[PDB]
Amino acid sequence: AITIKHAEGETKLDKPAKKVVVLEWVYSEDLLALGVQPVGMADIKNYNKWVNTKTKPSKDVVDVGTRQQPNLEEISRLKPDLIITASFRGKAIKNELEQIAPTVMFDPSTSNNDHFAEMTETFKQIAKAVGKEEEGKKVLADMDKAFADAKAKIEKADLKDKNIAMAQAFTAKNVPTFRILTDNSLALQVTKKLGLTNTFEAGKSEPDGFKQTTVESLQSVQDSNFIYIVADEDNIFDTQLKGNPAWEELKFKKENKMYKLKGDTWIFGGPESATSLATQVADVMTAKK
Amino acid sequence: ITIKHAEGETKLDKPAKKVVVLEWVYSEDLLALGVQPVGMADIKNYNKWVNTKTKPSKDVVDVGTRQQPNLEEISRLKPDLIITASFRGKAIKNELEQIAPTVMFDPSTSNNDHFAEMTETFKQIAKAVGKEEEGKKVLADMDKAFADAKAKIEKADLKDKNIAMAQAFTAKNVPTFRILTDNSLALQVTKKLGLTNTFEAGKSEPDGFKQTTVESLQSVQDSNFIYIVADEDNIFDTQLKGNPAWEELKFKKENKMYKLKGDTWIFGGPESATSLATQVADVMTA
Repeated sequence: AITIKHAEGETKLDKPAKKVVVLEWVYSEDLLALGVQPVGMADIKNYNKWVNTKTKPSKDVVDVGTRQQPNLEEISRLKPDLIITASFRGKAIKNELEQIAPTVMFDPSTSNNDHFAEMTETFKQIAKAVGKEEEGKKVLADMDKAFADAKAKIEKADLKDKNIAMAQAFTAKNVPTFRILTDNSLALQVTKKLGLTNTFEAGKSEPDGFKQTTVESLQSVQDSNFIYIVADEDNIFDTQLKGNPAWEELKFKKENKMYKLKGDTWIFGGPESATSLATQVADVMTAKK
Repeated sequence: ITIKHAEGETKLDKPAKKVVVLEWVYSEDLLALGVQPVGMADIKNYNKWVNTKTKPSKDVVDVGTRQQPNLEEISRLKPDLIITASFRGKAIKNELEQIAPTVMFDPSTSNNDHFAEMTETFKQIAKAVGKEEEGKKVLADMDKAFADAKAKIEKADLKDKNIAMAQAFTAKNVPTFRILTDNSLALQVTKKLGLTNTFEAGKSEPDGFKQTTVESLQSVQDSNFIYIVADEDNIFDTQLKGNPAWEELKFKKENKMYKLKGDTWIFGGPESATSLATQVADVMTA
Protein backbone atom coordinates (compact mmCIF):
# COMPACT_ATOMS: atom_id res chain seq x y z
CA ALA A 1 0.00 0.00 0.00
CA ILE A 2 2.57 2.54 -1.17
CA THR A 3 1.47 6.17 -0.80
CA ILE A 4 2.25 8.87 -3.38
CA LYS A 5 2.16 12.50 -2.25
CA HIS A 6 1.86 14.80 -5.26
CA ALA A 7 0.72 18.33 -6.13
CA GLU A 8 -3.00 17.43 -6.21
CA GLY A 9 -2.67 15.46 -2.98
CA GLU A 10 -2.65 11.73 -2.39
CA THR A 11 -3.13 8.61 -4.52
CA LYS A 12 -2.46 5.19 -2.98
CA LEU A 13 -1.06 2.32 -5.05
CA ASP A 14 -1.57 -1.34 -4.19
CA LYS A 15 1.66 -2.59 -5.80
CA PRO A 16 4.50 -0.73 -7.58
CA ALA A 17 3.43 0.15 -11.10
CA LYS A 18 4.91 -1.82 -13.98
CA LYS A 19 2.82 -0.60 -16.95
CA VAL A 20 3.03 3.19 -16.75
CA VAL A 21 1.89 6.00 -19.06
CA VAL A 22 3.80 9.32 -19.11
CA LEU A 23 2.18 12.51 -20.42
CA GLU A 24 5.06 14.98 -19.94
CA TRP A 25 8.71 14.79 -20.94
CA VAL A 26 10.17 15.39 -17.46
CA TYR A 27 8.23 12.47 -15.97
CA SER A 28 9.14 10.22 -18.91
CA GLU A 29 12.84 11.01 -18.51
CA ASP A 30 12.43 10.20 -14.79
CA LEU A 31 10.99 6.75 -15.45
CA LEU A 32 13.65 6.04 -18.08
CA ALA A 33 16.36 7.07 -15.62
CA LEU A 34 14.93 4.37 -13.34
CA GLY A 35 15.29 1.70 -16.05
CA VAL A 36 11.51 1.47 -16.51
CA GLN A 37 10.09 1.52 -20.05
CA PRO A 38 6.65 3.18 -20.27
CA VAL A 39 3.74 1.63 -22.17
CA GLY A 40 2.49 4.89 -23.63
CA MET A 41 4.13 8.26 -23.97
CA ALA A 42 3.09 11.61 -25.42
CA ASP A 43 5.13 13.25 -28.18
CA ILE A 44 7.93 10.70 -28.43
CA LYS A 45 9.37 12.03 -31.71
CA ASN A 46 10.11 15.52 -30.42
CA TYR A 47 11.18 14.08 -27.07
CA ASN A 48 13.94 12.06 -28.78
CA LYS A 49 14.89 15.22 -30.69
CA TRP A 50 14.76 17.85 -27.92
CA VAL A 51 15.22 15.98 -24.62
CA ASN A 52 17.48 13.27 -26.02
CA THR A 53 18.99 11.77 -22.88
CA LYS A 54 20.95 8.53 -22.64
CA THR A 55 17.97 6.27 -21.79
CA LYS A 56 15.69 6.73 -24.79
CA PRO A 57 12.16 5.30 -25.09
CA SER A 58 12.01 1.85 -26.69
CA LYS A 59 9.92 1.15 -29.83
CA ASP A 60 7.57 -0.99 -27.73
CA VAL A 61 6.09 2.22 -26.26
CA VAL A 62 3.27 3.75 -28.28
CA ASP A 63 2.85 7.45 -28.96
CA VAL A 64 -0.08 8.46 -26.74
CA GLY A 65 -0.46 11.62 -28.82
CA THR A 66 0.18 15.27 -28.15
CA ARG A 67 0.91 16.41 -24.60
CA GLN A 68 -1.91 18.94 -25.07
CA GLN A 69 -4.61 16.37 -25.94
CA PRO A 70 -3.71 12.88 -24.68
CA ASN A 71 -5.59 10.17 -26.61
CA LEU A 72 -7.77 8.87 -23.78
CA GLU A 73 -9.05 6.02 -25.98
CA GLU A 74 -5.60 4.46 -26.43
CA ILE A 75 -4.51 5.10 -22.84
CA SER A 76 -7.18 2.69 -21.62
CA ARG A 77 -6.39 0.18 -24.41
CA LEU A 78 -3.02 -0.39 -22.70
CA LYS A 79 -4.60 -0.88 -19.23
CA PRO A 80 -1.88 0.95 -17.25
CA ASP A 81 -1.69 0.71 -13.48
CA LEU A 82 -0.39 4.28 -13.09
CA ILE A 83 -0.66 7.51 -15.09
CA ILE A 84 1.76 10.39 -14.47
CA THR A 85 1.13 13.90 -15.77
CA ALA A 86 1.52 17.53 -14.80
CA SER A 87 -1.24 18.92 -12.61
CA PHE A 88 -1.37 21.88 -15.04
CA ARG A 89 -2.61 19.66 -17.90
CA GLY A 90 -3.97 16.95 -15.59
CA LYS A 91 -6.69 18.62 -13.55
CA ALA A 92 -8.09 19.62 -16.96
CA ILE A 93 -9.11 15.96 -17.44
CA LYS A 94 -8.48 14.50 -13.99
CA ASN A 95 -11.67 12.46 -13.59
CA GLU A 96 -11.35 11.16 -17.15
CA LEU A 97 -7.81 9.87 -16.53
CA GLU A 98 -8.42 8.64 -12.98
CA GLN A 99 -11.02 6.31 -14.47
CA ILE A 100 -8.39 4.44 -16.48
CA ALA A 101 -5.94 4.05 -13.58
CA PRO A 102 -4.68 5.81 -10.44
CA THR A 103 -3.35 9.18 -11.58
CA VAL A 104 -0.61 11.29 -9.98
CA MET A 105 -0.01 14.96 -10.78
CA PHE A 106 3.00 17.10 -9.98
CA ASP A 107 3.52 20.85 -10.35
CA PRO A 108 6.92 22.56 -10.66
CA SER A 109 6.02 25.23 -8.04
CA THR A 110 5.34 22.89 -5.13
CA SER A 111 8.16 24.00 -2.77
CA ASN A 112 8.44 27.81 -3.00
CA ASN A 113 9.19 27.07 -6.62
CA ASP A 114 12.85 26.01 -6.43
CA HIS A 115 12.23 23.84 -9.49
CA PHE A 116 15.31 21.77 -8.64
CA ALA A 117 13.87 20.86 -5.23
CA GLU A 118 10.53 19.92 -6.80
CA MET A 119 12.34 18.08 -9.62
CA THR A 120 14.12 15.78 -7.18
CA GLU A 121 11.14 15.25 -4.86
CA THR A 122 8.97 14.34 -7.84
CA PHE A 123 11.68 12.04 -9.23
CA LYS A 124 11.93 10.09 -5.97
CA GLN A 125 8.16 9.86 -5.57
CA ILE A 126 8.08 8.30 -9.05
CA ALA A 127 10.85 5.87 -8.03
CA LYS A 128 8.69 4.85 -5.06
CA ALA A 129 5.60 4.48 -7.27
CA VAL A 130 7.61 2.19 -9.57
CA GLY A 131 9.48 0.19 -6.91
CA LYS A 132 12.91 1.49 -7.91
CA GLU A 133 13.71 3.37 -4.69
CA GLU A 134 17.33 2.15 -4.76
CA GLU A 135 17.81 2.88 -8.46
CA GLY A 136 16.45 6.31 -7.53
CA LYS A 137 19.23 7.56 -5.27
CA LYS A 138 21.92 6.00 -7.45
CA VAL A 139 20.62 8.22 -10.25
CA LEU A 140 20.49 11.19 -7.86
CA ALA A 141 23.81 10.49 -6.14
CA ASP A 142 25.30 10.37 -9.63
CA MET A 143 23.90 13.84 -10.31
CA ASP A 144 25.41 15.13 -7.06
CA LYS A 145 28.89 13.94 -8.05
CA ALA A 146 28.40 15.50 -11.46
CA PHE A 147 27.57 18.87 -9.87
CA ALA A 148 30.76 18.46 -7.81
CA ASP A 149 33.10 17.65 -10.71
CA ALA A 150 31.55 20.51 -12.71
CA LYS A 151 32.13 22.88 -9.78
CA ALA A 152 35.71 21.59 -9.57
CA LYS A 153 36.61 22.74 -13.09
CA ILE A 154 35.14 26.17 -12.34
CA GLU A 155 37.66 27.05 -9.62
CA LYS A 156 40.89 25.60 -11.02
CA ALA A 157 40.02 27.50 -14.21
CA ASP A 158 39.47 30.90 -12.62
CA LEU A 159 37.48 33.82 -14.01
CA LYS A 160 36.43 37.01 -12.26
CA ASP A 161 32.89 37.34 -13.62
CA LYS A 162 30.87 34.63 -11.92
CA ASN A 163 27.88 36.46 -13.46
CA ILE A 164 25.81 34.62 -16.07
CA ALA A 165 22.36 34.78 -17.61
CA MET A 166 20.64 31.77 -19.15
CA ALA A 167 17.90 31.50 -21.77
CA GLN A 168 16.05 28.90 -23.81
CA ALA A 169 15.54 30.39 -27.27
CA PHE A 170 13.28 29.54 -30.22
CA THR A 171 11.35 31.13 -33.10
CA ALA A 172 7.63 31.85 -32.71
CA LYS A 173 5.58 33.66 -35.35
CA ASN A 174 8.80 34.83 -37.04
CA VAL A 175 10.43 36.46 -34.01
CA PRO A 176 13.35 35.10 -31.94
CA THR A 177 11.81 34.35 -28.55
CA PHE A 178 13.83 34.07 -25.32
CA ARG A 179 12.78 32.28 -22.13
CA ILE A 180 15.26 33.96 -19.79
CA LEU A 181 15.44 31.89 -16.62
CA THR A 182 15.16 33.25 -13.08
CA ASP A 183 16.70 32.25 -9.74
CA ASN A 184 14.05 29.64 -8.88
CA SER A 185 14.40 27.78 -12.21
CA LEU A 186 15.95 24.32 -12.27
CA ALA A 187 18.75 25.28 -14.68
CA LEU A 188 19.96 28.26 -12.66
CA GLN A 189 19.62 26.28 -9.44
CA VAL A 190 22.11 23.94 -11.09
CA THR A 191 24.47 26.77 -12.07
CA LYS A 192 24.39 28.09 -8.50
CA LYS A 193 25.67 24.67 -7.36
CA LEU A 194 28.69 25.35 -9.61
CA GLY A 195 29.38 28.70 -7.92
CA LEU A 196 27.81 30.79 -10.68
CA THR A 197 25.51 33.78 -10.15
CA ASN A 198 22.47 34.59 -12.27
CA THR A 199 22.03 38.32 -12.85
CA PHE A 200 18.61 38.25 -14.53
CA GLU A 201 15.92 39.75 -12.30
CA ALA A 202 17.67 39.40 -8.98
CA GLY A 203 15.69 38.20 -5.96
CA LYS A 204 12.54 38.27 -8.09
CA SER A 205 11.28 34.80 -8.98
CA GLU A 206 8.61 33.91 -11.49
CA PRO A 207 6.46 30.88 -10.57
CA ASP A 208 7.30 29.20 -13.89
CA GLY A 209 11.01 29.94 -13.55
CA PHE A 210 11.50 32.15 -16.63
CA LYS A 211 10.37 35.28 -18.44
CA GLN A 212 9.33 34.72 -22.06
CA THR A 213 10.40 37.77 -24.02
CA THR A 214 12.44 39.00 -26.99
CA VAL A 215 16.04 39.94 -27.71
CA GLU A 216 15.40 43.45 -26.43
CA SER A 217 15.32 42.18 -22.85
CA LEU A 218 18.91 40.97 -23.15
CA GLN A 219 20.19 44.52 -22.56
CA SER A 220 19.86 44.32 -18.77
CA VAL A 221 22.23 41.30 -18.49
CA GLN A 222 24.53 42.23 -21.40
CA ASP A 223 27.59 42.54 -19.14
CA SER A 224 27.35 38.97 -17.77
CA ASN A 225 28.19 35.68 -19.47
CA PHE A 226 25.43 34.45 -21.78
CA ILE A 227 24.54 30.75 -21.88
CA TYR A 228 21.69 29.89 -24.23
CA ILE A 229 19.96 26.87 -25.74
CA VAL A 230 18.28 27.19 -29.14
CA ALA A 231 15.46 24.64 -28.84
CA ASP A 232 14.41 25.39 -32.43
CA GLU A 233 15.95 24.83 -35.85
CA ASP A 234 18.62 27.45 -35.25
CA ASN A 235 19.41 28.36 -38.88
CA ILE A 236 16.52 30.83 -38.70
CA PHE A 237 17.51 32.00 -35.20
CA ASP A 238 20.73 33.72 -36.27
CA THR A 239 19.25 34.83 -39.60
CA GLN A 240 16.58 36.78 -37.71
CA LEU A 241 19.24 38.32 -35.46
CA LYS A 242 22.35 38.61 -37.64
CA GLY A 243 21.43 42.10 -38.85
CA ASN A 244 19.87 43.25 -35.57
CA PRO A 245 21.83 45.73 -33.43
CA ALA A 246 19.89 44.56 -30.36
CA TRP A 247 21.81 41.30 -30.89
CA GLU A 248 24.98 42.27 -32.78
CA GLU A 249 26.13 45.07 -30.44
CA LEU A 250 25.36 43.15 -27.26
CA LYS A 251 28.36 43.35 -24.94
CA PHE A 252 28.78 39.65 -24.24
CA LYS A 253 28.63 38.97 -27.98
CA LYS A 254 31.40 41.50 -28.67
CA GLU A 255 33.56 40.06 -25.86
CA ASN A 256 32.67 36.47 -26.96
CA LYS A 257 31.17 35.83 -23.52
CA MET A 258 28.49 33.83 -25.33
CA TYR A 259 28.30 30.09 -24.65
CA LYS A 260 25.77 28.26 -26.82
CA LEU A 261 24.94 24.85 -25.41
CA LYS A 262 23.38 22.25 -27.65
CA GLY A 263 19.67 22.49 -28.41
CA ASP A 264 19.54 18.91 -27.05
CA THR A 265 19.49 20.12 -23.42
CA TRP A 266 15.95 20.13 -21.99
CA ILE A 267 16.34 22.54 -19.08
CA PHE A 268 12.90 21.52 -17.77
CA GLY A 269 13.92 17.86 -17.54
CA GLY A 270 14.90 15.56 -14.74
CA PRO A 271 18.12 14.14 -13.33
CA GLU A 272 19.68 13.13 -16.65
CA SER A 273 19.00 16.58 -18.07
CA ALA A 274 20.40 18.30 -14.95
CA THR A 275 23.71 16.40 -15.11
CA SER A 276 24.15 17.07 -18.83
CA LEU A 277 23.48 20.78 -18.34
CA ALA A 278 25.94 21.04 -15.45
CA THR A 279 28.85 19.33 -17.20
CA GLN A 280 28.04 21.25 -20.39
CA VAL A 281 28.33 24.60 -18.59
CA ALA A 282 31.60 23.56 -16.92
CA ASP A 283 33.16 22.66 -20.28
CA VAL A 284 32.04 25.66 -22.36
CA MET A 285 33.11 28.25 -19.80
CA THR A 286 36.38 26.56 -18.84
CA ALA A 287 37.40 26.11 -22.48
CA LYS A 288 39.48 29.32 -22.34
CA LYS A 289 41.61 28.65 -19.23
CA ILE B 1 8.52 72.26 -26.42
CA THR B 2 9.73 69.85 -23.72
CA ILE B 3 8.31 66.33 -23.55
CA LYS B 4 8.20 63.65 -20.86
CA HIS B 5 8.93 60.08 -21.92
CA ALA B 6 10.09 56.82 -20.37
CA GLU B 7 13.81 57.23 -21.16
CA GLY B 8 14.32 60.72 -19.76
CA GLU B 9 13.58 64.04 -21.46
CA THR B 10 13.80 65.67 -24.87
CA LYS B 11 13.14 69.20 -26.06
CA LEU B 12 11.74 70.32 -29.41
CA ASP B 13 12.54 73.90 -30.38
CA LYS B 14 9.51 73.86 -32.71
CA PRO B 15 6.43 71.60 -32.71
CA ALA B 16 7.26 68.48 -34.70
CA LYS B 17 6.18 68.25 -38.33
CA LYS B 18 8.21 65.38 -39.85
CA VAL B 19 7.83 62.33 -37.61
CA VAL B 20 8.83 58.67 -37.87
CA VAL B 21 6.80 56.16 -35.88
CA LEU B 22 8.11 52.71 -34.97
CA GLU B 23 5.23 51.33 -32.90
CA TRP B 24 1.57 51.06 -33.78
CA VAL B 25 0.01 52.64 -30.68
CA TYR B 26 1.97 55.81 -31.38
CA SER B 27 1.04 55.58 -35.06
CA GLU B 28 -2.60 55.54 -33.97
CA ASP B 29 -1.90 58.38 -31.54
CA LEU B 30 -0.28 60.35 -34.37
CA LEU B 31 -2.98 59.72 -36.97
CA ALA B 32 -5.80 60.30 -34.46
CA LEU B 33 -4.64 63.94 -34.23
CA GLY B 34 -4.46 64.59 -37.97
CA VAL B 35 -0.66 64.53 -38.28
CA GLN B 36 0.79 62.18 -40.93
CA PRO B 37 4.18 60.57 -40.23
CA VAL B 38 6.87 60.57 -42.90
CA GLY B 39 8.00 57.04 -42.13
CA MET B 40 6.37 54.20 -40.23
CA ALA B 41 7.10 50.52 -39.49
CA ASP B 42 5.07 47.70 -41.04
CA ILE B 43 2.01 49.29 -42.70
CA LYS B 44 0.28 46.30 -44.28
CA ASN B 45 -0.70 44.24 -41.25
CA TYR B 46 -0.76 47.42 -39.23
CA ASN B 47 -3.75 48.31 -41.38
CA LYS B 48 -4.84 44.69 -40.93
CA TRP B 49 -4.41 44.30 -37.15
CA VAL B 50 -5.12 47.83 -35.92
CA ASN B 51 -7.00 49.22 -38.93
CA THR B 52 -7.46 52.71 -37.57
CA LYS B 53 -10.10 54.88 -39.20
CA THR B 54 -7.60 57.61 -40.14
CA LYS B 55 -5.43 55.59 -42.38
CA PRO B 56 -1.84 56.28 -43.46
CA SER B 57 -1.47 57.40 -47.07
CA LYS B 58 1.31 56.34 -49.40
CA ASP B 59 2.97 59.64 -48.52
CA VAL B 60 4.29 57.67 -45.54
CA VAL B 61 7.07 55.19 -46.37
CA ASP B 62 7.55 51.76 -44.76
CA VAL B 63 10.86 51.89 -42.87
CA GLY B 64 10.77 48.19 -42.02
CA THR B 65 9.57 45.92 -39.24
CA ARG B 66 8.93 47.19 -35.73
CA GLN B 67 11.40 44.52 -34.59
CA GLN B 68 14.22 45.63 -36.91
CA PRO B 69 13.56 48.83 -38.84
CA ASN B 70 16.41 49.05 -41.36
CA LEU B 71 17.80 52.32 -40.04
CA GLU B 72 19.26 53.46 -43.38
CA GLU B 73 15.87 54.49 -44.79
CA ILE B 74 14.90 56.37 -41.62
CA SER B 75 18.19 58.29 -41.83
CA ARG B 76 17.48 59.47 -45.38
CA LEU B 77 14.09 60.76 -44.17
CA LYS B 78 15.75 63.42 -41.92
CA PRO B 79 12.87 63.44 -39.44
CA ASP B 80 11.68 66.15 -37.10
CA LEU B 81 11.07 63.59 -34.38
CA ILE B 82 11.17 59.80 -33.82
CA ILE B 83 8.64 57.86 -31.74
CA THR B 84 9.13 54.28 -30.61
CA ALA B 85 8.72 52.11 -27.56
CA SER B 86 11.60 52.40 -25.10
CA PHE B 87 11.62 48.58 -24.97
CA ARG B 88 12.33 48.38 -28.72
CA GLY B 89 14.52 51.49 -28.95
CA LYS B 90 16.79 51.05 -25.93
CA ALA B 91 19.02 48.67 -27.86
CA ILE B 92 19.50 51.21 -30.66
CA LYS B 93 18.81 54.53 -28.80
CA ASN B 94 22.20 55.88 -29.86
CA GLU B 95 21.68 55.35 -33.59
CA LEU B 96 18.42 57.35 -33.55
CA GLU B 97 19.70 60.44 -31.73
CA GLN B 98 22.44 60.63 -34.36
CA ILE B 99 19.58 61.13 -36.83
CA ALA B 100 16.84 63.15 -35.10
CA PRO B 101 15.36 63.88 -31.65
CA THR B 102 14.17 60.51 -30.40
CA VAL B 103 11.65 59.98 -27.59
CA MET B 104 10.53 56.62 -26.23
CA PHE B 105 7.58 55.49 -24.13
CA ASP B 106 6.87 52.39 -22.09
CA PRO B 107 3.61 51.10 -20.60
CA SER B 108 5.20 50.97 -17.14
CA THR B 109 5.87 54.69 -16.51
CA SER B 110 2.35 55.05 -15.08
CA ASN B 111 3.27 52.14 -12.81
CA ASN B 112 1.77 50.25 -15.72
CA ASP B 113 -2.01 50.73 -15.54
CA HIS B 114 -1.68 50.76 -19.30
CA PHE B 115 -4.75 52.97 -19.73
CA ALA B 116 -3.05 55.77 -17.78
CA GLU B 117 0.18 55.58 -19.77
CA MET B 118 -1.72 55.40 -23.06
CA THR B 119 -3.66 58.63 -22.43
CA GLU B 120 -0.62 60.42 -20.99
CA THR B 121 1.56 59.32 -23.91
CA PHE B 122 -1.24 60.66 -26.11
CA LYS B 123 -1.12 64.13 -24.55
CA GLN B 124 2.68 64.16 -24.66
CA ILE B 125 2.60 63.26 -28.35
CA ALA B 126 -0.09 65.91 -28.82
CA LYS B 127 2.16 68.50 -27.18
CA ALA B 128 5.08 67.40 -29.38
CA VAL B 129 3.17 67.93 -32.63
CA GLY B 130 1.43 71.03 -31.27
CA LYS B 131 -2.11 69.67 -31.69
CA GLU B 132 -3.06 69.91 -28.03
CA GLU B 133 -6.58 71.07 -28.92
CA GLU B 134 -7.12 68.01 -31.11
CA GLY B 135 -5.89 65.89 -28.22
CA LYS B 136 -8.62 67.20 -25.92
CA LYS B 137 -11.11 66.35 -28.67
CA VAL B 138 -10.05 62.72 -29.15
CA LEU B 139 -9.82 62.12 -25.39
CA ALA B 140 -13.20 63.72 -24.64
CA ASP B 141 -14.92 61.68 -27.35
CA MET B 142 -13.40 58.56 -25.75
CA ASP B 143 -14.75 59.35 -22.28
CA LYS B 144 -18.15 59.89 -23.85
CA ALA B 145 -17.83 56.66 -25.86
CA PHE B 146 -17.17 54.99 -22.50
CA ALA B 147 -20.30 56.56 -21.00
CA ASP B 148 -22.73 55.26 -23.64
CA ALA B 149 -21.07 51.86 -23.27
CA LYS B 150 -21.17 51.92 -19.44
CA ALA B 151 -24.82 52.99 -19.71
CA LYS B 152 -25.82 50.18 -22.09
CA ILE B 153 -24.64 47.31 -19.90
CA GLU B 154 -26.91 48.41 -17.05
CA LYS B 155 -30.02 49.23 -19.08
CA ALA B 156 -30.01 45.43 -19.21
CA ASP B 157 -29.09 44.48 -15.67
CA LEU B 158 -26.74 41.57 -15.26
CA LYS B 159 -25.21 39.58 -12.30
CA ASP B 160 -22.03 37.73 -13.41
CA LYS B 161 -20.26 40.90 -14.51
CA ASN B 162 -17.07 38.96 -14.00
CA ILE B 163 -15.32 38.98 -17.36
CA ALA B 164 -12.10 37.37 -18.50
CA MET B 165 -10.42 38.77 -21.60
CA ALA B 166 -7.69 37.26 -23.75
CA GLN B 167 -5.98 37.79 -27.07
CA ALA B 168 -5.72 34.33 -28.68
CA PHE B 169 -3.70 32.85 -31.55
CA THR B 170 -1.72 29.72 -32.46
CA ALA B 171 2.00 29.34 -31.74
CA LYS B 172 3.91 26.19 -32.71
CA ASN B 173 0.31 25.11 -33.39
CA VAL B 174 -0.50 25.29 -29.71
CA PRO B 175 -3.61 27.40 -28.98
CA THR B 176 -2.05 30.28 -27.06
CA PHE B 177 -3.91 32.81 -24.89
CA ARG B 178 -2.80 36.25 -23.80
CA ILE B 179 -5.19 36.47 -20.86
CA LEU B 180 -5.11 40.10 -19.79
CA THR B 181 -4.59 41.34 -16.23
CA ASP B 182 -6.11 44.15 -14.21
CA ASN B 183 -3.59 46.79 -15.29
CA SER B 184 -3.96 46.12 -19.02
CA LEU B 185 -5.42 48.85 -21.21
CA ALA B 186 -8.30 46.51 -22.10
CA LEU B 187 -9.44 45.59 -18.57
CA GLN B 188 -9.12 49.19 -17.36
CA VAL B 189 -11.64 50.10 -20.06
CA THR B 190 -14.14 47.41 -19.04
CA LYS B 191 -13.53 48.21 -15.38
CA LYS B 192 -15.09 51.62 -15.98
CA LEU B 193 -17.87 49.99 -17.99
CA GLY B 194 -18.97 48.18 -14.81
CA LEU B 195 -17.24 44.84 -15.40
CA THR B 196 -14.68 43.21 -13.11
CA ASN B 197 -11.88 40.95 -14.32
CA THR B 198 -11.44 37.62 -12.54
CA PHE B 199 -8.13 36.38 -13.96
CA GLU B 200 -5.37 36.76 -11.34
CA ALA B 201 -7.48 39.24 -9.32
CA GLY B 202 -5.29 41.52 -7.19
CA LYS B 203 -2.13 40.83 -9.18
CA SER B 204 -0.28 43.03 -11.65
CA GLU B 205 1.74 41.82 -14.61
CA PRO B 206 4.01 44.55 -16.05
CA ASP B 207 3.00 43.22 -19.47
CA GLY B 208 -0.70 43.52 -18.60
CA PHE B 209 -1.21 39.89 -19.64
CA LYS B 210 0.05 36.40 -19.03
CA GLN B 211 0.86 34.24 -22.05
CA THR B 212 -0.42 30.73 -21.33
CA THR B 213 -2.50 27.89 -22.80
CA VAL B 214 -6.05 26.52 -22.52
CA GLU B 215 -5.60 25.06 -19.04
CA SER B 216 -5.41 28.51 -17.44
CA LEU B 217 -8.99 29.23 -18.56
CA GLN B 218 -10.20 26.94 -15.75
CA SER B 219 -9.36 29.64 -13.18
CA VAL B 220 -11.99 31.91 -14.75
CA GLN B 221 -14.42 29.14 -15.68
CA ASP B 222 -17.41 30.80 -14.00
CA SER B 223 -16.95 34.23 -15.64
CA ASN B 224 -17.85 35.70 -19.02
CA PHE B 225 -15.14 35.05 -21.60
CA ILE B 226 -14.24 37.78 -24.11
CA TYR B 227 -11.56 37.16 -26.73
CA ILE B 228 -10.05 38.37 -29.97
CA VAL B 229 -8.36 36.09 -32.50
CA ALA B 230 -5.18 37.85 -33.65
CA ASP B 231 -4.82 34.99 -36.14
CA GLU B 232 -6.68 33.65 -39.15
CA ASP B 233 -9.94 32.28 -37.86
CA ASN B 234 -10.20 28.74 -39.23
CA ILE B 235 -6.71 28.26 -37.76
CA PHE B 236 -7.92 29.34 -34.32
CA ASP B 237 -10.12 26.38 -33.40
CA THR B 238 -7.09 24.32 -34.41
CA GLN B 239 -7.02 21.83 -31.57
CA LEU B 240 -9.91 22.90 -29.35
CA LYS B 241 -13.10 21.92 -31.21
CA GLY B 242 -12.78 18.44 -29.71
CA ASN B 243 -10.47 19.21 -26.81
CA PRO B 244 -11.64 18.77 -23.21
CA ALA B 245 -10.58 21.53 -20.82
CA TRP B 246 -12.08 23.65 -23.57
CA GLU B 247 -15.36 21.72 -23.94
CA GLU B 248 -16.04 21.26 -20.22
CA LEU B 249 -15.32 24.93 -19.50
CA LYS B 250 -18.49 26.26 -17.90
CA PHE B 251 -18.64 29.46 -19.95
CA LYS B 252 -18.47 27.52 -23.24
CA LYS B 253 -21.36 25.06 -23.14
CA GLU B 254 -23.38 27.85 -21.52
CA ASN B 255 -22.32 30.24 -24.32
CA LYS B 256 -21.11 32.94 -21.95
CA MET B 257 -18.50 33.73 -24.62
CA TYR B 258 -18.38 36.93 -26.66
CA LYS B 259 -16.01 37.31 -29.61
CA LEU B 260 -14.66 40.72 -30.60
CA LYS B 261 -13.42 41.58 -34.08
CA GLY B 262 -9.92 40.50 -35.04
CA ASP B 263 -8.72 44.03 -35.85
CA THR B 264 -9.26 45.22 -32.26
CA TRP B 265 -5.72 46.21 -31.30
CA ILE B 266 -6.06 46.10 -27.50
CA PHE B 267 -2.59 47.61 -27.17
CA GLY B 268 -3.52 50.69 -29.22
CA GLY B 269 -4.48 54.27 -28.52
CA PRO B 270 -7.68 56.19 -27.73
CA GLU B 271 -9.74 55.22 -30.77
CA SER B 272 -8.76 51.56 -30.41
CA ALA B 273 -9.87 52.01 -26.80
CA THR B 274 -13.29 53.46 -27.64
CA SER B 275 -13.78 50.68 -30.22
CA LEU B 276 -13.11 48.20 -27.43
CA ALA B 277 -15.71 49.86 -25.19
CA THR B 278 -18.66 50.00 -27.59
CA GLN B 279 -17.88 46.47 -28.81
CA VAL B 280 -17.94 44.90 -25.34
CA ALA B 281 -21.11 46.77 -24.40
CA ASP B 282 -22.60 45.60 -27.71
CA VAL B 283 -21.88 41.88 -27.47
CA MET B 284 -22.43 41.74 -23.70
CA THR B 285 -26.00 42.99 -24.10
CA ALA B 286 -26.81 41.34 -27.49
